[PDB]
Amino acid sequence: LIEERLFPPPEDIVKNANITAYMKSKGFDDYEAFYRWSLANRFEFWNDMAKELHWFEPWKSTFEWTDKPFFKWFTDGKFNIAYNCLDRYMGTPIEDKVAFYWEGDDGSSRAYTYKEMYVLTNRVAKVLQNQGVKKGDRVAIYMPMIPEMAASVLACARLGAPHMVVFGGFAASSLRDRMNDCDAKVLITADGGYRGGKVIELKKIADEAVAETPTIEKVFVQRHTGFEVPMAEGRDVYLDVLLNDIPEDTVVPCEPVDSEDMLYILYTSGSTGKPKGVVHVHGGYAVGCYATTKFVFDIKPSDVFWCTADIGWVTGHSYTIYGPMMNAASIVLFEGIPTYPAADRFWSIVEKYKVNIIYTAPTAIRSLMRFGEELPARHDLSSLRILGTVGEPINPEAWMWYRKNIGHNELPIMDTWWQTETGMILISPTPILPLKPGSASRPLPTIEADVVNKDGKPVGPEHGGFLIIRHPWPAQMRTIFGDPDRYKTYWETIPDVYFAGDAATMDKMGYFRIQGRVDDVIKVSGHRLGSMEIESSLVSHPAVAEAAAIGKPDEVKGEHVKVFVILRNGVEPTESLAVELKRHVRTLVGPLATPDELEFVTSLPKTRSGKIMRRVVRARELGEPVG
Amino acid sequence: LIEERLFPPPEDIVKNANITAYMKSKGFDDYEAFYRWSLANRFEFWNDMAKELHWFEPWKSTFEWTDKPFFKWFTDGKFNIAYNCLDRYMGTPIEDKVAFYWEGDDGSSRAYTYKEMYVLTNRVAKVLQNQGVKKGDRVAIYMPMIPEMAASVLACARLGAPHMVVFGGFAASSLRDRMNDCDAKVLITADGGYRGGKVIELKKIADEAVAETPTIEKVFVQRHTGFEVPMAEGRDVYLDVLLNDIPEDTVVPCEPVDSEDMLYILYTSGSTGKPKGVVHVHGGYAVGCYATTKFVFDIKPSDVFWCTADIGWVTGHSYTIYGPMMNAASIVLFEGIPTYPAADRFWSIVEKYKVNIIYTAPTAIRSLMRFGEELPARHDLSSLRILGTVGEPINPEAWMWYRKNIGHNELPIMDTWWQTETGMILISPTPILPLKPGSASRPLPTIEADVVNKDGKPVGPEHGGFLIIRHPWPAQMRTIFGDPDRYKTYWETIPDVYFAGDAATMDKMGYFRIQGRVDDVIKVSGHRLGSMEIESSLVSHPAVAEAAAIGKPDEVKGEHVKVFVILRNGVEPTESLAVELKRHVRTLVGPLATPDELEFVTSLPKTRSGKIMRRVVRARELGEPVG
Amino acid sequence: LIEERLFPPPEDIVKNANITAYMKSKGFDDYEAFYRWSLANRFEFWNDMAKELHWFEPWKSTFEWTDKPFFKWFTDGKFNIAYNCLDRYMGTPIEDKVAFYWEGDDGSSRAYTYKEMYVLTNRVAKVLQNQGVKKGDRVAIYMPMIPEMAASVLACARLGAPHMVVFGGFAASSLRDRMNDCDAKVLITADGGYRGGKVIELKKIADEAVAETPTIEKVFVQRHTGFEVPMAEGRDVYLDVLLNDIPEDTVVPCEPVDSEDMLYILYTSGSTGKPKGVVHVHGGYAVGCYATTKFVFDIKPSDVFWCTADIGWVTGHSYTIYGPMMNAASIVLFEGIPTYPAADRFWSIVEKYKVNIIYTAPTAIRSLMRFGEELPARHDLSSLRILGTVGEPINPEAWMWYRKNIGHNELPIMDTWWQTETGMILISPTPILPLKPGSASRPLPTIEADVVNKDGKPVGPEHGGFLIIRHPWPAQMRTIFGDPDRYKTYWETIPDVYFAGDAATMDKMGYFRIQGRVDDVIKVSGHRLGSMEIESSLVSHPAVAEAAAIGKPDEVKGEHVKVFVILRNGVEPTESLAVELKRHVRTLVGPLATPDELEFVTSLPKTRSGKIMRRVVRARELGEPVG
Ligand SMILES: CC(=O)OP(=O)(O)OC[C@H]1O[C@@H](n2cnc3c(N)ncnc32)[C@H](O)[C@@H]1O
Ligand SMILES: CC(=O)OP(=O)(O)OC[C@H]1O[C@@H](n2cnc3c(N)ncnc32)[C@H](O)[C@@H]1O
Ligand SMILES: CC(=O)OP(=O)(O)OC[C@H]1O[C@@H](n2cnc3c(N)ncnc32)[C@H](O)[C@@H]1O
Ligand SMILES: [Mg+2]
Ligand SMILES: [Mg+2]
Ligand SMILES: [Mg+2]
Repeated sequence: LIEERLFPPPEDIVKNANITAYMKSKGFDDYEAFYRWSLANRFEFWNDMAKELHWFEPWKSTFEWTDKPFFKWFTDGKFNIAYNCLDRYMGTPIEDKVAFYWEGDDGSSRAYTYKEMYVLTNRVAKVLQNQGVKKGDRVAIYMPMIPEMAASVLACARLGAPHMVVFGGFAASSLRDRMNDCDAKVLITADGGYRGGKVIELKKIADEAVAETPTIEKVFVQRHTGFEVPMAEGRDVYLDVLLNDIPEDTVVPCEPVDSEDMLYILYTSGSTGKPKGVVHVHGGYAVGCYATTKFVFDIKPSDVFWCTADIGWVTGHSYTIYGPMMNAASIVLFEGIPTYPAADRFWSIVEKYKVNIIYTAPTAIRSLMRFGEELPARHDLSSLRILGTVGEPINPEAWMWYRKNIGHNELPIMDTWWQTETGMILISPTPILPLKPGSASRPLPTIEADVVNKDGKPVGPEHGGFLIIRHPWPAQMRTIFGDPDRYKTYWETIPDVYFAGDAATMDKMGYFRIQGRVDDVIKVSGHRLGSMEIESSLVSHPAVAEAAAIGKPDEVKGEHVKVFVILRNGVEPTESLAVELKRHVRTLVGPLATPDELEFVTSLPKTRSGKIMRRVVRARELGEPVG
Repeated sequence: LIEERLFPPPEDIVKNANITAYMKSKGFDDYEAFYRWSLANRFEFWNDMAKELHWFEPWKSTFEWTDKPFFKWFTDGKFNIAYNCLDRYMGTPIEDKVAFYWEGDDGSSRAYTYKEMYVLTNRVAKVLQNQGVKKGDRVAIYMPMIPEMAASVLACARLGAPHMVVFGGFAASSLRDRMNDCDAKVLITADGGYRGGKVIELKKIADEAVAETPTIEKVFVQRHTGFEVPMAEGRDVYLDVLLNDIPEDTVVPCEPVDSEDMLYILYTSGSTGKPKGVVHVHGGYAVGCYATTKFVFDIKPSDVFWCTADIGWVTGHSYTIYGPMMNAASIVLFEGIPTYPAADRFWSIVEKYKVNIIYTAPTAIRSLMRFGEELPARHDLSSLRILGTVGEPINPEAWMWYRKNIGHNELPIMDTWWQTETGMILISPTPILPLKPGSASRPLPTIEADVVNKDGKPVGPEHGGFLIIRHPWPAQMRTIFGDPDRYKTYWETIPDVYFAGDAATMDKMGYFRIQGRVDDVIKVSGHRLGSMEIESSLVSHPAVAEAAAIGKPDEVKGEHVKVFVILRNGVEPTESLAVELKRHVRTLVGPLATPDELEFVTSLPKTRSGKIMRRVVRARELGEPVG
Repeated sequence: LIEERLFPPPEDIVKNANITAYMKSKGFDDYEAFYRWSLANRFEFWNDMAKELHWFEPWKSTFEWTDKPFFKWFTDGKFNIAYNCLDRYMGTPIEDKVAFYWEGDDGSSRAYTYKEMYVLTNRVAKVLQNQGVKKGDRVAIYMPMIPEMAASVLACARLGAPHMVVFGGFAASSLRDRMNDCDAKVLITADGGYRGGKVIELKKIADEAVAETPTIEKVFVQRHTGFEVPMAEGRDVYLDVLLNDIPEDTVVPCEPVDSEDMLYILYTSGSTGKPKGVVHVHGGYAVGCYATTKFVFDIKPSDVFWCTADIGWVTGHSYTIYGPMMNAASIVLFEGIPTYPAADRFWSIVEKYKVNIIYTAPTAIRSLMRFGEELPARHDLSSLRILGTVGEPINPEAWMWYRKNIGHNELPIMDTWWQTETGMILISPTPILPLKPGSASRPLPTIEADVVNKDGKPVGPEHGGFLIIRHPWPAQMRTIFGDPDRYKTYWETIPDVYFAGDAATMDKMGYFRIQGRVDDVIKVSGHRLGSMEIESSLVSHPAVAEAAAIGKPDEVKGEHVKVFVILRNGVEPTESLAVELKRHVRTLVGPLATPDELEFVTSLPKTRSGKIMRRVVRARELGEPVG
C-alpha cells in the first residue's frame, strides 16, 4: 500500500529550485523530457556545469576513452579542487560567510568563516610542505570530526598530495593495512577523539599501526583531548607546536594539477580479503560533486547544510567537504553521536544552527524512532526545507516517521543511491519530483541507469535484475590503486556497462528501487563490510581453521554479521572462546566489524576450487527465494 | 481472504421471498436470467409495480424524455403518495395494525395504528390548510424523531405542499440557508428534542434562523419537552393549542396531484459552497420506494421493520416513512441514540418490539463493536430475519461482527448502495442472492449499472473505474431546485449516462464494490458533507483568509475532517484560536460538520483560475495511489 | 514469503544417502532425470527393490491387471513379510542388534533384540495356533503400545492370519463394529494401558464390545497394568498363563503365502456412515514400505529410528513395524503422550536413545510450541540427522520451529504425503532435495502424480485442482473388505486414474502442496474422521432426529468438529443435553471423535434425494471461497 503512494512536492520549492532554473535555460519545464535531452547532450550538460567552476587552464575535450575501459574528463584542463572550495571566495563577501559550524561531542562549538579556513589550510599546507610532502605523495589521515580534519584534507588537495582518510572507528590492523597498501609517507592524527563523553585513543592505535608501516616518516598530532599520550622523539610531533612558527599571513598557492591527477584514495570492502583503494581525481570529481549538490539539495546562499556522515566515508568526502564548499554553503560539522548526551541531540543541532538541509542515514533514523515522537517535538525544526537519506534502503515506516516528525508531513526526502566507486549521487529525487516511499526515484541528468539480466537484456517494468549504468559520468573512480584488474571487472562483468553489484527494480513510471547487494558485501549500521575480509580477521587467530561470514536481517542495524567458524581439531568450543574471538576482531579490525553472532561448525560448503560457497551457508540458515 | 467468500442464504427465505414470487409469475427461477429480462422489459416491470398502488387516474406512458436529460414516469397519472400510506388502508383490517412504534430517548413509548396516523395527519393537514398552506408551497420541518414528524410529512404530502426537512443536528445558519433557498412559507418545529438524556434547543435555534428567513409567515411548535421557550406573538404558535379546535373526525381529502408534482426537497452537500435541493416527485418515487422495500427487505404482513436512520436524511424519507408504509409494515420510530442509557439500547429495542428487519449504518455498528459481544448477547434477538446496512463501506470485520452477534451466523445482510439523488436503492442483495462481505452485490431489476473510464468505455472485471447507470429509474430526482444546470451535470459528465461520483469495481460474478467518492464529498459518521461548504463556514470568520478541507480515514467515524486554514496576516496562530474556529463552525453549521483537526498554513495550492486543488492538499498529507 | 524459500540439504547427507547410491548404480546424479527414468522403467525399479528381500519362490510378472481396476504385483511369488522382519536376520550379527527400545508411560523401559522378538513372536504364534488360528482367519488386536503388540502383529503375519488393529482410543461401539464387519475370530487385548499416568480400561471396553460380537471365540489378555479385571471363564484367558507352557525354543515356521494374500485390514473413515476396511497384502506392501523407508529416511546400520504414530493407524503399521524392521533399524516404541510427565518428554526420549530419525505429526509440534523453546533446549538432540512430519499440512511457522529447535537450523524435514489406502509414502522429499516449508516436494520414484480438473485435464502450474496418481504402485490397497464397489470409485471418479480426495497445487519446479480433503473427511488432532459417521453416532441417541457434522479450523487440533443437531419436537434444547450428547459419543465411539461444538437447529439443507448438503452448512457458517 504505502510504498505505491505518490507525494507531491511542497509549496514554493519547484518554481525556486536550481534544477528548474537550469532546465528553463535550455527550454524545458518537464523533468522527463529534460532527462531525455540530457542523455543525447551529456557533454553540453557537463560543460555547462564545469564552466561554473574556476579552471587554471581550459580543457580540450569533455570526455574520452584512453584504454577502454579507462577514460578521462576535461582532458588537459588544469585545476585544483581546493581553489574552488576556498581561494576563489577570497576578496568576495563569501570570505566572511561561515564555512564550518563545528559542534563538539560535549556541546562546545566554534564557527569558521571561509577566510579562516583559507588561512588555516594554507598554514597546515606549509607544515606538510616543510616536512617534504609534494604532489603525488600519499598522506594518511586518522582523525575525529574536527575543523583540522577538514583543513588537513584541503591542504593535501592544494598541494596535489592525495589524501587517504581512515575512519576513526577502525583499529590498528585496519589502519596499518590501508597505509601499507598505498605507501603513505606521513600520518595526520589526534591525541584522541570524543564519542559519547568517552575518549577514543587514536594516538595509541596509530602507534600500534605505525610500528608496522615502514614508509611513515612523520606523524603530526592534533592536540584535541589534551591527554598525556606517548610521543616518539623524531617521528611524532604536535601540530600546534609547528603552527606556532607558521605566520597568520602564510600562503601556499594551489598546485595547478591536471584534471586527472589523484585527489584521494578511499579503501572500500569488496569481494576479496583485502580492501580496495578507490581512486578519485580532481576535475570530474569536483564537477560531479558540485552539480549533484546544487540540484539534489538545491543549495542557495542562505542555506545551512548538514550531512551527518563521517568524513571517513565517501558520503563525508563528497557531501560534507567538497560539494557543499563548492556551492559556498555554511556546513555543520559534528564530532559526536545521535544519542549523547540524549537522543534529541540531532534536533538540538538543527535548532541551534537553523539547519535548512539534513542528509542522514536510515541507521540514525531507525535508532531515534526507538525513543518516541516526543524528542524531536521538543525542538523547533521549522528551519528545515529538505531532508535526505543515504547508504541503505529506508523502509516505509521509517520514511513516514522521518517525513512526519522531522518534515511536518511536507518536506521532500531525497533518497540518494550511489557508492564509493561512483563518487557522486547517480539515482535520486530532486525537489521537482513527486516521491514514493523507499524509492530512489529517477536517474540524475546524463545518467543512463537500467535493470538487466546476466547477459545485459532489459528485464522490463516490475521485474528484478541487476542495476547497471551505460555510460561514464565525471565523478566515477578512475582506477583501483595498484590493481587495475579489479577496476576492469566493473565494466566487464556485463558487456560494455558499469555493474553496480546491486539488485534493483524499475516500476511503470521509471522509479528505481534498490533491493541490495548481489555479492559478498554486508552493510552493518551504515558501514560497508566484506564477507571475505571478516573471515580473514578470524582466520588470523590460532584457534580458527576457517570461517564463513553472512549477513542476517536486524531491525536496528539493517544487517548484522554471523560467522560460522571451523576450529582446529581439539579446541574446546566455548562461550569464553566466542568472547575471545570477538575481542580479536574488535581490537584489530574495529567494533564496526565485530560479529554479533558466532557459531562453531565442523565443516563448510566449498566449490571444487576450495572457495567458500557463502550463498549456501546463508540459504541453509535463512532459505533462498526462488528466481 | 474473507471478502472473497460466498455465504449462501439461510433456511426458508428463498422459497418464501417476495422477489421469488414475482419472478415465478414471469417464468423465472434464476436471478441472473430474470435480471436480463428486466433490462429488456423495464416498462412492464415498473407497470406491474405501479399497478399495486392506488391511482386516482391512470397513466398514459410509463416513461418519456421531456427535454433530455429531464424525463417523467407515469405521465398524466393522478396520484398521492399519502393515500397509499394511509387512506387506502381505512375500512380494512390494516387500519388497526400498528403503523409506528414510537420509542422515546428516555424509554417512554407509544404505538400508533394506521387509523390513528390517518386521523392525526388529517388534523395536522387542517391546521396547515387554515393557515393558508396549499399545493406547491414549501413547508420546512425541523423536528426530533417523534410521531408528529411523521404526521407533518404525510400532511404536507396530502396537501400537495412539498416538505423540506432539516435534520435536527443542524444549527441556525444551516437551517436558514435551506429555508431561504426554497422560500419556505411555514416552519414546523418543537420546543426541543432529547438525545442521550439532554435537551436539544430546537426552538431557540429556529428563532436565530427565522429572524433571517423573510418568507416564514408562521412557526408551529410541538410541545415535546414542555420547557419554557420564547414565543413571538403573531408568528409562533403551539400545535396542541390549534389541534384543540380541530375535531377528531376532521377530514382533508388527498389532493390528486400529477405523478410529476413535487413531493419534497432535500438539501445535500455537493461540489459547490452551497447545498443543492434534490427534488423528488410523488409517482415514480412512490413506485420505486414501494418496489425496493418489498423485494430487498422482503416485507410480509407480520413484519416489524426498523430503519435506524434519521428522517432528516434520504434513508429516513424512503425507508422509514414512505416505502414501509406503502407495504403496510409496522415501523419502529426511535428518538434517541445507540449508547443511551447504555450501549445495548438497539438490542433492547429489537427485543421489546420483536423487530424482524433492521436497516442500520456501519457507523452504528463500528460504534457498538467497541463495547464487546456481551451487550447484544444479553438480549433475545431471535425475532430478526433480515439485516441491512447503508450509507458507507462496511469493512469485513464489521460485517462478520454484524452477522455473528446480531445475525447468529445465518441472517443475510442487505448492503444497499444508493444516494439522495437516486431516491431508492439501486445496487443491493435481495434474500435470494449469495453474499460477499463488503459487496453491494448485483443491481436491482431494470438498473443497468456499469463501471467505465472517463470516456465511457467499460473497464472490464476486476478494474477500478467510475460507477454509472445507463437508463433512468422511477424514483430518481427530477431536478435540483432553482438550479437545472446542476442536474444536467449528472447526465453530461460522461456522455448519456448517470454519473454517481463514486469509484467502483465489478468482479467476475458481477458483484459491485463501492470504494468511495471521486469528488469533494466527505462522509463523517454517516453524514454527507462537502469540502467547499466546510471551507465557506470557516472563511466567514474574521480571522480566516482561506481554507481547504480534506477527509482523513478514522476508525470510528469512517472519515474525519481536517482543514488547512490560511489566517489573515498578523493573526497569532494559537490553540485558543483553533478552539474558537471550531466553535464558530459548531454554532452556525452544526456539530456534524465540525472539523476534528485544524492546521494553520501560509499558502495553499491553486489552479490558475484561483480554485483550491484539494487533491494536492490530501496527497501532500496522505500520498496519492498511482493510476 | 517464507513458503517460497528453498533450503538446501545439510553437509554430508547427499553424498552418503541411500537414494544417491541407487541412482548412481543406474547412471544418474540428478533426481529430476532419474525420476523421469523411473516413470519409463517402473518394473525394473520395483524388481530391484523386491530382490533385496527374501522370497520363498520368485515371481513371474512384476505387475498385472486382473479385472481392471483390480491388479497384482509379483504374481505367483511366495513370501512372508514376517520372514523379512525377523527370521532372515537369525544367524547373522543383526540377531543381537536392538529391534525395539520400549519406553513406558511411567519411564520404565526395556530393549528387545531381533532374536528376542523372533522368540517372542514364535511363542505367541504357537498360542494362536493352538487355539485354532490359521491362514485367512481375522485376528482383532486392541492393545496399548507395548512389545506384545508388535509381537502379536508379526505372529499373525507369520501364520498368514490377517490382523485387524483397533486403536486403543476407540470405545466399545467402534471396536464392535470393526470386529463384526470383518468377522474376527479372536481378540488380543490387555487388562489396560497407561496414558499420562492414568489407566485406560481396555479389557472393560473389550467386554462391552465382545458381548455384541458373535464370532469372537477367544480373548487373549496381556497383563500390563496388573489390575483386577473381569475374566469370563472359557472365553477370556491371560497370555502369560498360556506362554508359561510354551517353551523358549518353540518354532512356528512362516507360512509361505502368495504375494497377494491378505496381510491386514485397517478401518478408515470415508464418505459413508460406516468405516471401510482397507485391505493390504504381503508382497507389494512389503516391497513399497521397504523402499520408501530406505530412501526417504535414509536408514543406515547405526540408526535409531522413532516414528511417534500409534500402531493403531497406518503410519504405525508401515513406518513403525514393517518398513523399519525390513531395514533392520533399531526402533523406539513409546507407550505414552508428549506432555507426561512434562512437555519435554519427546526430547528426553531422543536424548536417552540417541534417536537419529524422528517422524512425527504437526499436531504434536503445534502442541509443544505452546510450551516454549526452553524445553527442547534442556536436552541433547545432536543425535538427530533427519526429521519428518506426516498426516496433515504443517504451517510455515511450525516448520520453522521444528527446523530451528529440533533441527538446529540444518536438518531436513521429510514432509510425507500419503493415506491409509496408499500403504506407503507417495509424495515426499528425500535427503537430496532442497526443501520448501509446507511442501511435500516431488513424487517418489515411479509415482506419476498430477493435478487435474474434474474431467482429468492438467490445470498447469500454480492452479488448484484434484490430486491424482496415474499408475498403481506396489503397496496400494487391493480392495475394501466386503465392498469392492467402494474400491472401484477410487479409480472411476476421474477416468483411469487414482483419485486421492485431496486438493493440491504444483508449483513451477514441480513441488506439490496439499490443501486438504475435497470430501466429508475431517482430521482432528491427526485422526481421520468421517462427517457421516459422526452424524450416525448422534442420530443413535433418542433425543436427536438428524445431524450435520462439519470441520472448523482450530489452532491446536487442526480442525475441530461442530455438529448441527435437529432434536425431536418437544425436546428442551439445553446445556445439559449438549453435555449428554457429547458423553453419548465419547462413551460409544471414543474421545477422538467427540464434537467440541454442538448447535441445535430446526432444519438442515437437503438434496431432493434427502441427503445432507454439508458444504452448504459449512458455507453458511464460514463462507465458501469462489472457484
Ligand atoms: C554512498 C554509499 O553508501 O556508499 P558505499 O558505502 O560504498 O555503499 C554502496 C552500497 O550501498 C547501498 N545503497 C546506497 N545508497 C542506497 C540507497 N539510497 N538505497 C538503497 N541502497 C543503497 C547499495 O547496496 C550500494 O551498492
Ligand atoms: C443513501 C445515502 O447514503 O445517501 P447520501 O447521503 O446522499 O450518500 C451517498 C453516497 O454514500 C456512499 N454510499 C452509500 N451507500 C453505500 C454503500 N452501501 N456502500 C458504499 N458506499 C455507499 C457513496 O459514496 C454514495 O455516493
Ligand atoms: C498417512 C495418513 O495420514 O493417512 P490417513 O489417516 O488415511 O489421512 C490421509 C489424508 O491426510 C492428509 N495428509 C496426509 N499427509 C499429508 C501431508 N504430508 N500434507 C498434507 N496433508 C496430508 C490428506 O488429506 C490425506 O488424504
Ligand atoms: Mg588460524
Ligand atoms: Mg474571513
Ligand atoms: Mg434418534
